[PDB]
Amino acid sequence: TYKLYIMTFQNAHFGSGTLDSSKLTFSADRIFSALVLEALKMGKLDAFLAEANQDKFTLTDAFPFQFGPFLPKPIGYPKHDQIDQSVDVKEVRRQAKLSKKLQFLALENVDDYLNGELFENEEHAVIDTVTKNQPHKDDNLYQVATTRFSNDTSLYVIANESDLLNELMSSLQYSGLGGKRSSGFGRFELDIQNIPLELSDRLTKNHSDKVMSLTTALPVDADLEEAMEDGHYLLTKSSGFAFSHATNENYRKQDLYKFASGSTFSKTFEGQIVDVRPLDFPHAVLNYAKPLFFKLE
RNA sequence: ACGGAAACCUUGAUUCUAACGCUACUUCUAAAUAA
Repeated sequence: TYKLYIMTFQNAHFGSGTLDSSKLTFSADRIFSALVLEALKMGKLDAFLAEANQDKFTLTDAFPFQFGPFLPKPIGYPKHDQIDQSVDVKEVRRQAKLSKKLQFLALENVDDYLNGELFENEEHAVIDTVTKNQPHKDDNLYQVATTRFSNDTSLYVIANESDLLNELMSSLQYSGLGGKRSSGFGRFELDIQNIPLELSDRLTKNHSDKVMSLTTALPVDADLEEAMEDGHYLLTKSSGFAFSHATNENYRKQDLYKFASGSTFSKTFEGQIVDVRPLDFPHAVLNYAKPLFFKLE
């Protein structure tokens, strides 16, 4: 709600479920887990947990940043009320395919897209796969996909200006983010910027109008029905093997279905720092699904 | 408590075998006319 944390990447691998896949942007659960792990290994885990449990804490999904804050395509607003055209069906299907292919809009034209304007994607990163082997038994051949950014494209996240969070970010920029961090993939350089004046007035947490979630958030049971009864959304799985130092064997942490970004809702709701630890294991796994909204027209 | 942790695109392999810078060739020819 306060800052515009930008992070310049050169090579990163954010898995989509398999090691051979690599998404362009990471979700908020990945960065929250990275921060929690950094605080735990440094020693100040409880301070970060107390800050996260407070309602002032905020975190959003990674979004592209290329000479201007970019944002998620609003799911459910190509609405025909502003998309009615007299063109033939060939152009109608071409523009529908172009809209479906679009994944990230620029902040300068977000309202323009809500008016019915059409935009295209931009060169951000190339998803390349490199094959490596294990020459210790000479019977291994694995493949890792990466997301080497260029065109001076960085990633940005929106978090509060806090000394703890800034310190954890600065410690994380030499620890990498996601993937084979101790193999080259994941490293980044941190910078801290102020939110542009065209974003801070709309980046919100509470009104009753239509608000795009900017985070993979899961409402509590109190307002879930009201969320989906008049909402447009997408579902993502936060499954995986829970990285932990207190087991000799990896355990599949509990699957979780979360509302992606940008899911549009008729009102704001409350998130959850949900425990997804397997039964009978002292330290838990925290999945951050807490909303940061965007006010729309 | 990051679909994460551990993995060298590594092991050996001569741009190598054959092939005359070779063939014919005198550092040599002409002495007029005048006295």
